[PDB]
Amino acid sequence: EIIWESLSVDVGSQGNPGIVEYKGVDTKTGEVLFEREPIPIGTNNMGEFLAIVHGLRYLKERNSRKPIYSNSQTAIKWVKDKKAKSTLVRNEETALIWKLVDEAEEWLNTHTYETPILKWQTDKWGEIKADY
RNA sequence: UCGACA
DNA sequence: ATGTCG
Ligand SMILES: [Mg+2]
Ligand SMILES: [Mg+2]
Repeated sequence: EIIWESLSVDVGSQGNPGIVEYKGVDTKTGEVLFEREPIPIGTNNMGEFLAIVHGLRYLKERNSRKPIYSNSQTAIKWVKDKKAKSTLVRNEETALIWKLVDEAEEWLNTHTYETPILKWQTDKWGEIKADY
């Protein structure tokens, strides 16, 4: 019951909070479709959110109806709400991620999409295909 | 008091 | 260890 015709996203970090990156891959083949340049300070959940929204934009611009898989219960909710409820402090070190998060929410408030955003069931299926 | 997803 | 939700 894995929908193989899908995009899978995941975050990678060093520290949490710490250096965050994310990527999107074809669930079937593992082909890397997008990979964000490391952001110097962010949280896991912020990254997971940015990964989903990147995915939405990526599929929309390509006229693709594929669903997105994420393993992140938090990020799935934040995208549904159009609001990333992060605790991360705001300062000059966290300005970049917070700018990206604000711009992701703005995108969600200005665009439509029909893309199903699905939970990857790790306990049944193993690590998501985009894992680091 | 946890439980869960990372 | 921390970041987050039910
Ligand atoms: Mg993940
Ligand atoms: Mg992972």
